[PDB]
Amino acid sequence: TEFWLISAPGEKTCQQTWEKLHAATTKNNNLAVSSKFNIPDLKVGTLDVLVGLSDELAKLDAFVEGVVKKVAQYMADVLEDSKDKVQENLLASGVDLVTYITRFQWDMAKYPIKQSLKNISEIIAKGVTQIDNDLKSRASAYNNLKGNLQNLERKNAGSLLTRSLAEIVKKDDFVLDSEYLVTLLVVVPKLNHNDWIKQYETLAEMVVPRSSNVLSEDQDSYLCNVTLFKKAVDDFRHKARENKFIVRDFQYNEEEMRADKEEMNRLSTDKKKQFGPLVRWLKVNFSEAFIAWIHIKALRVFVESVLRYGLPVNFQAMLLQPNKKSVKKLREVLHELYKHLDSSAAQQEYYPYVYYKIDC
Amino acid sequence: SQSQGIQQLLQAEKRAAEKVADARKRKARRLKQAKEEAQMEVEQYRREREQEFQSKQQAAMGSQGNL
Amino acid sequence: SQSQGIQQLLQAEKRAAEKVADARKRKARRLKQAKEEAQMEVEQYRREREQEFQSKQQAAMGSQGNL
Amino acid sequence: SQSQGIQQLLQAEKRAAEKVADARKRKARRLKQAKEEAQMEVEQYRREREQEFQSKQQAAMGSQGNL
Amino acid sequence: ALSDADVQKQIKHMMAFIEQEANEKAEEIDAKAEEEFNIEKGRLVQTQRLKIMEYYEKKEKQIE
Amino acid sequence: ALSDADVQKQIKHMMAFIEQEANEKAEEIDAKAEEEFNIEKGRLVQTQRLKIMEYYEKKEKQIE
Amino acid sequence: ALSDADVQKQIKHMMAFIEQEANEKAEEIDAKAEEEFNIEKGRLVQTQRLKIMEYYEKKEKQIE
Amino acid sequence: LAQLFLQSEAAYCCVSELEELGKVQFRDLNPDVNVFQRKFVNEVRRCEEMDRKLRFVEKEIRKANIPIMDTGENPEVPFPRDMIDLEANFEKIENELKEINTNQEALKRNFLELTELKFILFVAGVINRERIPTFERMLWRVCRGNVFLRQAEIENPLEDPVTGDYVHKSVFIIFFQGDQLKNRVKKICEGFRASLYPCPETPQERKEMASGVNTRIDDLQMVLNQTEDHRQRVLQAAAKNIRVWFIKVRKMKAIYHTLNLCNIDVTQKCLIAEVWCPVTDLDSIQFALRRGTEHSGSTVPSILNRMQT
Repeated sequence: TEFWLISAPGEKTCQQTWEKLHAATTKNNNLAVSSKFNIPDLKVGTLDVLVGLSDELAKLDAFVEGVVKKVAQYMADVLEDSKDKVQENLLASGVDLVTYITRFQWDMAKYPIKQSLKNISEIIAKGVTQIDNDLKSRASAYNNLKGNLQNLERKNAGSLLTRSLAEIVKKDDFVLDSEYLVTLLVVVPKLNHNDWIKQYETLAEMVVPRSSNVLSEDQDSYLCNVTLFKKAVDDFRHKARENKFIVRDFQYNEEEMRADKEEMNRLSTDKKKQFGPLVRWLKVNFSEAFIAWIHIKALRVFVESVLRYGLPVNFQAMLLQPNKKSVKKLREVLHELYKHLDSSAAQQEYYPYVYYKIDC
Repeated sequence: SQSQGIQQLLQAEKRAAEKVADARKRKARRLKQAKEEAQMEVEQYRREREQEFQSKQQAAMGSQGNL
Repeated sequence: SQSQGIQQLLQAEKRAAEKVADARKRKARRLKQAKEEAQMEVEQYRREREQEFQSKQQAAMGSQGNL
Repeated sequence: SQSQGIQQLLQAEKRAAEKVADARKRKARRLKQAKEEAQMEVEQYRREREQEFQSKQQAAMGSQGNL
Repeated sequence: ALSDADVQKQIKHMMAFIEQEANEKAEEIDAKAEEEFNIEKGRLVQTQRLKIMEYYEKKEKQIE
Repeated sequence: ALSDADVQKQIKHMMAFIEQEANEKAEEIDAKAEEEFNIEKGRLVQTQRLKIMEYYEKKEKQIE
Repeated sequence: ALSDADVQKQIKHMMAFIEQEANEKAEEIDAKAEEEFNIEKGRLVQTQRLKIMEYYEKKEKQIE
Repeated sequence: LAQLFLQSEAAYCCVSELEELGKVQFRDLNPDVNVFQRKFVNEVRRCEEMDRKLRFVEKEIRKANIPIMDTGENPEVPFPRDMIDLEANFEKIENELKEINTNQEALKRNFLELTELKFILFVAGVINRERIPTFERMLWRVCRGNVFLRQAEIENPLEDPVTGDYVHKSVFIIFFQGDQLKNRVKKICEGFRASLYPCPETPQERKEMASGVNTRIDDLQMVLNQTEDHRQRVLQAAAKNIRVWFIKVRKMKAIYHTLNLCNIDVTQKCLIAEVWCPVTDLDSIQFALRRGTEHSGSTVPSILNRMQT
């Protein structure tokens, strides 16, 4: 979604229509969509200040463009009102970007027209700077939450060989409050499930026969609990390993499992609670970033137009919505229409008129 | 039969607990008796020394008397 | 026609100098006016306080005899 | 004949070295003699000046006598 | 890159910038002059009014 | 691989272990009780015998 | 260009050169020995002669 | 093979005479001894330094097309010890020459630098109009030609100092009143092939300064011309002495190197060496030795006696 922003010297009033309405001469013979660009009438002093401003604005432009695209990607990562294949951008001014740009207005609320450009630029720069820091910090904190939540999901992921037992083991799975006995959980591949049941009773001296049962099963193995004499556990786990059974390092612990369950429940709720305010925060920041973005471009237009054509500052600036495969024709038309003013001052960027691209 | 196994083992644990608690109770009682007997011997010693003192005290007073 | 443009630049510099020098003249004049008016006010303040002083001094003479 | 020339030059060099080292030995000996003789001459000077002192003292004694 | 007409155009443009700069500078000069007017007037008049008041107080002390 | 008779044998074996430890513990505790009986008796009886002898000696000073 | 008689003659002349150098060098060494002799002798003589003169003078002054 | 013994003072002279005769070949009596051990190293080192320095100056002489005929004096190859000071004198002359040329080049730069200013009186500088067609456009690129440029063309342009040769010079330079843009132009002028460092004034005083510049230029050129004239006179005069010197130095070096290829006795200042020589020419050798040692003040017999071999 690319739009072209241009400005003509405006010597004659026909320029208002030549850039829009003159089907005989206008864009793709009046096939490209164009609209009026609303610009404030601001004060200029000497040409060197304008030169400074041009440099400053080019830098501010690049900065904000980066910031607004970054935050757009942040929301893409959030997956709310903007995706990479659909919903390519967010609303600006409460309208879609296509609508915003097409009916783009100067935000005099933020940039009073009675101020000098230096101050206007400084004000915008400060706004977008604050927005950048606010959302960078917020996004980082959110990403850290997402990180920890995924970390817990992974911790509670996997098969019985590695999966956390918080959701598997019950108090009724362990032999508790025994003086001599401990209950161990061992994973026996399902192919050898009966062998475990047959073999566990004879793996070590002084084990409790017929005590073996199954706590859980998965596609590869069964997790079984066995109660045994504490001192035989070394022989039990040793010989179990010899018969290719894997014992888990687990003992019943109500507090750790409860803590894990609530921590996951809390982090998921926290994710939802931040999401709520996340999308409102980021969408507002986007809106403002996009508004400022175009404001910056408008100022770049003002500065270049005045710098090249002099004052009074009456120029005919217009927006185009290029049509597919007509870029060449539009450039040829614009060149023939305006080449006589510069002949050589303005490939990669230099045209005989004020020209910027909008990358959407 | 997992519950019968543990039933037997916990009953054995119960018996062990009773056995050691009773042994500790015996210890406590024996130690009290030990203190009582020690104190009895202390009193026997006290009586013996008190008797020698009083015997000597009366002899000493009579000796002091004649001088 | 280069000399005509250069002369025009020199004329612009001349006009700029006129604009600024006259602004400096106006600044100086307004500041002088400010000082003249301030001094006038100062004189009025002096006159009035002096009158108040003399009045009080005269009243004080009346008090002294009365006392 | 060069091997004989060599032998002759080596003999001459041997003698030269001996003659110079001997001169250095003599120098050391003469230096010691110089110190011994100097001290003897110093004593001679001491004797003579002591005799002059005695002469002055006798003249002084006669002069004091006359005063 | 310029014809005589365009050289003249470029010069006219420079002259325009010269005029705009001078106009702005003069406006700035007059505005600051007015601020300084009020500031200095205050400094002076307050300073001497103070001196007067102090002397006045001295006359009251003499009357005491 | 073990029959009801064998699982019962294993249960009896574990109980036999528990009983053996219970008996060894109770015997060891009773033996220690006997040792502490004699130890405390000695400590107490000597402590107070000493005190008695000291008061006796004080009686000699009183006789003086 | 020289016969054995002439070669031997030149060898004799070269030996005469060596003997001459031996003599000259020794004479130089003995001369320096005599210079050092007289220099050190003077140093010593004046040093102690002055010390004797000083003792003589001190005694004479003491008499007056 | 025959062996010769003679005094070292006589040996220097004798070797020199035999080298001039050229009929005798000396053998090295100390094959296991390096040049530092031979103790001719100081003499050889000095010869080597003299040689290189002479060759250095020779290069300048040759560039100057000095005849250096080398037709006399040199054949006599005298080898007194005072030649070492003469060697030093050579070093002084060439060193003076080195300083003069260095001074001249600096003077040349100043000449050209002042000449450029002379021509100028932004600025009407010295440019080959290599990038001016693009200089102007670069200016239009920075700002829309806010100020006119000054144009000039130099007839029979001066030799550009960086170029080292004379190229037509044409100047088109813009002046700006804005500081941001003036700084921008400065950067462009620095990047582009243009001459920019003029210190302009519009006052009569600057025209008077330009006259002072012309005066200074004339004085610089006068001094330059005198420096070059002296240089050339000195170079040719030296070329005469240098043809003689070259061979003199080479001979001395050869002599000392030959004496290194010998065995120096330890106990006496006399040198023994074995030499090969023609039998029939032995008398000629002895007569040469007689003349050599006669020149030496010690007149050592210097007898060369045949050995069996």
